[PDB]
Amino acid sequence: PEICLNGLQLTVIRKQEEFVKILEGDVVLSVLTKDPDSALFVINRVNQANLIMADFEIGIRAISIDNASLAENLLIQEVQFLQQCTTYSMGIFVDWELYKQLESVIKDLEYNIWPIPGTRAHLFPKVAHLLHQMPWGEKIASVEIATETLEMYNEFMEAARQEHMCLMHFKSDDNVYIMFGNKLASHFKENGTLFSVPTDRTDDEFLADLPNRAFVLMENEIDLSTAVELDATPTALDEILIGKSVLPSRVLSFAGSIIDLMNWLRGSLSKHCYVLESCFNFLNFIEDWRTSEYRQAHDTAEILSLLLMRKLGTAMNFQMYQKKVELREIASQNFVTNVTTYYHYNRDNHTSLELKTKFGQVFNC
Amino acid sequence: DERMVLERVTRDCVQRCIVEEDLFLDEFGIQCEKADNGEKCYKTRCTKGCAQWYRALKELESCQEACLSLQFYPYDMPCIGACEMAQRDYWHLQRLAISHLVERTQPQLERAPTPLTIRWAMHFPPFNIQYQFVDAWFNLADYDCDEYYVCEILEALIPYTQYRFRFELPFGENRDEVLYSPATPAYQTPPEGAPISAPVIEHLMGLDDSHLAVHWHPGRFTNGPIEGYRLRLSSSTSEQLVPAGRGSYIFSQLQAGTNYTLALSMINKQGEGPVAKGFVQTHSARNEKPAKDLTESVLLVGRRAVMWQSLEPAGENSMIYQSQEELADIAWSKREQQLWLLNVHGELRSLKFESGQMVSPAQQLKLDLWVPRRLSFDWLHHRLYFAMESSFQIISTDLLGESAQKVGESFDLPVEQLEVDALNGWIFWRNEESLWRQDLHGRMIHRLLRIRQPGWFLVQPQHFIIHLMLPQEGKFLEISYDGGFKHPLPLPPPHWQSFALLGRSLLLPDSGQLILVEAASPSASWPLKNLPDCWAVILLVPESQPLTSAGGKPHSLKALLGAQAAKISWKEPERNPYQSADAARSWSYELEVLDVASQSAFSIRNIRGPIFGLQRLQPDNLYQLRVRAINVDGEPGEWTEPLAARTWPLGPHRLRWASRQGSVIHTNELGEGLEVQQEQLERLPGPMTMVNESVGYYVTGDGLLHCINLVHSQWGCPISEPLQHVGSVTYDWRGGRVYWTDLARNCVVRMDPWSGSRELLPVFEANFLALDPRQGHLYYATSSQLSRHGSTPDEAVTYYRVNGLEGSIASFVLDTQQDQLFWLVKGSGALRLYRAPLTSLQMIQQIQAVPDSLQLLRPLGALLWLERSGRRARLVRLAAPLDVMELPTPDQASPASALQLLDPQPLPPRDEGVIPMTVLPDSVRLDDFHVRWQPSTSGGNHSVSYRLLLEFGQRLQTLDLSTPFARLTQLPQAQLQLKISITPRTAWRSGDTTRVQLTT
Ligand SMILES: *[C@@H]1O[C@H](CO)[C@@H](O)[C@H](O)[C@H]1NC(C)=O
Ligand SMILES: *[C@@H]1O[C@H](CO)[C@@H](O)[C@H](O)[C@H]1NC(C)=O
Ligand SMILES: *[C@@H]1O[C@H](CO)[C@@H](O)[C@H](O)[C@H]1NC(C)=O
Ligand SMILES: *[C@@H]1O[C@H](CO)[C@@H](O)[C@H](O)[C@H]1NC(C)=O
Ligand SMILES: *[C@@H]1O[C@H](CO)[C@@H](O)[C@H](O)[C@H]1NC(C)=O
Repeated sequence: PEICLNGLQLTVIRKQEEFVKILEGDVVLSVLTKDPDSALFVINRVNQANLIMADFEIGIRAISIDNASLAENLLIQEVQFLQQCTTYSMGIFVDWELYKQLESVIKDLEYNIWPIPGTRAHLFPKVAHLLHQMPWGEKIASVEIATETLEMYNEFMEAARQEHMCLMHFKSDDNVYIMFGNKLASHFKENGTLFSVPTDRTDDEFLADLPNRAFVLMENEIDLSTAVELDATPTALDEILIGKSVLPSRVLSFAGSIIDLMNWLRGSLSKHCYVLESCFNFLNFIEDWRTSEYRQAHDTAEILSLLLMRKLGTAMNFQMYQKKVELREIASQNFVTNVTTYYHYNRDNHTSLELKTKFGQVFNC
Repeated sequence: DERMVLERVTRDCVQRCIVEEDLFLDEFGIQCEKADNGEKCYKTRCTKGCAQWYRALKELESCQEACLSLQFYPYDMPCIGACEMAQRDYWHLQRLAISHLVERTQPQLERAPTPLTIRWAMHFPPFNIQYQFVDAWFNLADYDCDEYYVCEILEALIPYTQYRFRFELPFGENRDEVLYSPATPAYQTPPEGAPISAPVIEHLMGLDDSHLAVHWHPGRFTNGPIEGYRLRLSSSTSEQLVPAGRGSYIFSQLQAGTNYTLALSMINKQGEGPVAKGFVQTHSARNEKPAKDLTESVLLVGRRAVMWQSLEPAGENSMIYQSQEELADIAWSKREQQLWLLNVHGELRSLKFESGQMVSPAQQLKLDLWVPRRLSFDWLHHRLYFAMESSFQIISTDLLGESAQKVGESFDLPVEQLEVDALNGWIFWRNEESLWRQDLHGRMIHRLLRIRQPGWFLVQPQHFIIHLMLPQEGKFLEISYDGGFKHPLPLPPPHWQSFALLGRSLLLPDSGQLILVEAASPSASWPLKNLPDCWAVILLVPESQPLTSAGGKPHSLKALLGAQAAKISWKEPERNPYQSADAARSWSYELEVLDVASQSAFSIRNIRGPIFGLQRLQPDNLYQLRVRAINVDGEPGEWTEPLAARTWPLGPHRLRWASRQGSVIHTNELGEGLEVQQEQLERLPGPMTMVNESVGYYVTGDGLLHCINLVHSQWGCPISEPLQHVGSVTYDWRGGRVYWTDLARNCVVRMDPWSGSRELLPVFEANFLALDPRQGHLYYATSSQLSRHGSTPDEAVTYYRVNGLEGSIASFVLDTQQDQLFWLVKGSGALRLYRAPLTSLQMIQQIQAVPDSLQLLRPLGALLWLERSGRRARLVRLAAPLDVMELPTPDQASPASALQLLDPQPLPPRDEGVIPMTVLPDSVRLDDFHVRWQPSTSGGNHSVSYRLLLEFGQRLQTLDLSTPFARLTQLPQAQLQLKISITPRTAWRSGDTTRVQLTT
């Protein structure tokens, strides 16, 4: 067919290698996400992890999505490609925001499309815990929390409620502005403490457009350069993934569903059929991994132990950076043990630290 | 004059029985007059003690056994007190009689060619031999002696150890009664057997990827003359026999990035000793770049030209400076980008260059001060070092000229090369016959080699390695920073006169080319045209002139914590044996303070000094503390081991100090409040025992007990004189009684603070006291034992016993709330702390202390004593016993003899429910018969006992009765007239005495 030869076509008309990144394999998984490199890392680590105990590696078709108004046509092209142009088709993973945005098309196509769990569950308790322990003073302030969508506002006041914090807007001169997005905190002319939590990757335009003395609450992208820095087990990082960065929330939020789906595929190859020439009937009823007999909740140290990345979780941090004109490292919350290290810089060259009362003690309700 | 000492002690004894005729309240309530002379009176019972003090010493009898009376049972206390005071005064006179003869006569050591014998020339008109290590006196267990004091030692001594011997002469049973001889001139024991002490690793570090340095000194017990050492190096084997006097080794030809383990031992004539171990890495290897990938640069210096070369395969060539004269020495700088020049006659020409050309021209620098001959550059302290000709002398100037400072003594031989190691603080130079060393102030002068005519040398500052060529021998050779390590290396044969290292390569100049050999055919060759002679190649890498050292870890972290504050002090990373005193000691520090319960940390970067304070911390919270060192370029070092430290609970905690001069200040838990109080005590006071908020009692260091009233000094003290021979003092808040150990009387004296009525209590040989107020148990400690005294004699519980040669009990404290009982045992070179319940003996820690200084700190749950120097107080918490906090004494009261954490609540008043009510005198009646009285009962229901006195005619009978009925026997006939006294008592007090006269 034409769809197997030309591939996915995005409208000039764009070539397939601009937005699809493929590791080869016998079974083909499809990931449709904003950050494809974390998905390529998760499928690469379950390939070298060998949780399946089978000879065939897991394949990926990682569709890069930059605007959300073109993902429907590439979903139509990917259900045509994974119905026609492959031998075995497990499913199409869509991230949680494009799953909740386009649920009518996914319900109308009736094909095996499952959501990746959302990364804001891995990010917004880290935001509320870095705001809970922050050295502030004895001043209460007026908070104005600006988000892009209202769902981030509901989950942020939920995460502030489990950290025992009340955030109320009094009429006072001391102002705190928390902005949730990549374009809300761009040259803010208001005066006060500015917290800026980005959603996507941080560019040089975002660090250019921020005000002076503004706080940047983001996670660390981890650059991949060699395969010996990931684990003590000798593995092989694939050559496409060298020189590129992963976000750790996307890694963990995809990797829980990957650990559940390959544990289901362990059960399916244990009951059926490991060599894929001898093995037959991989995928008969595949919706049962969403049911709770094979769907489990894993801790993050278990995810790094199962997928052979235990030396990676030292660099899995959530930081808070202040822009002084330089991004000075102020806070650091590790993902694997939730320990929160604040950084103070003795300046004025003193010999003592008067410890300020923290932000969670002032705003305690 | 024995008969004069005996009669003067007996006369002073009967005078003390006369003057104390109405001072002590009796348990039966006797109250004799001044001329009664009956059996029950104080004079006859005390004169019975003074008539039997020398009989008890001749027949080896105790004072309790010499003063046994059937009438007063079980303890006739004025008799026992007069006997013990007369014996203590007699042994005080017998130590003042023979003080100079003991302290003048020195014993002499004798061994005949057979145990070792003391000969003491002592003619007298118990004894202890004490031994001391020669590098505290320890008692000798086994000896065989005679009447001529020829004492032979049969104990197994440690071999090849120098010993001094002393005689301890305990004259009395008091421990202040001892007399010591002068010590013997010292004796070395003969050697036998294997060495029993391991060597001590001073430094064990890695020099570069292939060398590894260890430094050691010998152990304390070598058990012979040291002949050799054995080093076994193993990866996580090479064995080398190093001789007797050497204390360093560098292990060559090792692999990079590898954990190594090294074992030291001592070899005498008899055998090998024990094994000391240490873990060390070599280094990470430098990535050796190929011949194509070389972005670095050199500088080729001739007699009349200086030519810059880039190390590309198509390398750029440029003259920097061409001289009309002959250059003798030149300097270079990486960060200032400055090059200095020198000639045959002295003309210093500095020249700044950047990227291989002129930026600044050759400007002449006259040296404001000796013609200059050699030149080197200090890049840290920014000085120029010159070796001049007048004899030859190294001086140092500044970059502008002037500020001339002469370094070291003058010397005869010329300097052919001068190199300054700024980072390790050294100056290296070579003569015609030798290679040498100095620091930058010229203090430590060492000669590294004596080799006939060496060539060029290059000093590696991180790696502590000096590579040296010998061009006449064709030999390339490798020297440490102390000259002990001489490793020959193979040279690429052509003679070469200069070299450089880029990693492990060798950059050798010929007249036509510079070759880079890792034979004569190189890995890379750069062509030369304009330079016929080349005597120097200087590589333009910042590793040639570094700012920062390799590694750096702090040590000995310690922290004193309050409630809401802390004082954290660490030390600076230590200096290598290849680092001088003028080295780079500039570090910043980073301290990470981890909240354990909250799982949060806060990290203070850019701590300049080795002390940092913290304040507004959380009270009663555990914190873990680790620190690391940040150097000049800003890369971090290694963290320490974490110190778990807990803050005090919330509350104003006053610590009361007392200086040895007698000044009382009040501080807080760190020693920062410093409120000087208006009271002034006597010399060397002990801890203060308060009766109420104003009046307190304290014991000075000479044994005197004083009373001081703080708010008005006229009244409040019922005793007028200070009272002699008092060891400790305590108070009962419930009964209202002051208890002190009478050291002369060998007893415990219980006194009313309002009236001064003293009472002799039968607690014998006690040194320290405590009273448990809930039931009245009197806890006491002898130097041998720790016990308990109660109302019934079934409550005597002994908790610990010391043999006496092991040591003695230093203090004890009583924890009545948690039913715990701690004590300190001062021992033979150790200070041990224990724990037992009041109703399982647990050793808390073994670590000396002031006696009666162990205080219980009920907010922190810790225990605090004061050291014998008086400038340091030690805290051991019960939750973390392995970490001992050292609290510094504040400088107002800086030699301290007392420390006391004050009670924040006031003292409770006198409980009226422990006072026995008096028996009514009309109710004492007659029914072998019985005597009945109205039963005395206190305010609260407590067990009230009674004491009886049956004075009929001249015979008297005493009974101790818990019952209110008196089973009276042993009357001789009918029609007697009884004088009957009843004295009720609780466990806290005694009641008044009710005296009736009834006839049978
Ligand atoms: C994404 O798609 C929309 C569809 O309306 C288009 O207008 C837009 O230019 C595209 N790009 C971005 C960056 O929004
Ligand atoms: C860290 O927090 C997450 C929830 O945010 C929890 O599941 C996890 O167990 C925690 N990890 C620890 C205490 O090591
Ligand atoms: C603190 O020290 C730095 C480094 O020397 C210096 O730049 C700064 O001026 C100092 N600040 C003071 C003394 O306030
Ligand atoms: C070197 O080995 C010792 C034990 O031999 C180990 O405790 C130390 O941490 C090792 N160094 C490394 C690998 O960090
Ligand atoms: C303390 O007691 C003494 C008698 O022992 C008395 O003179 C004094 O007034 C009392 N002081 C206070 C403050 O009660």
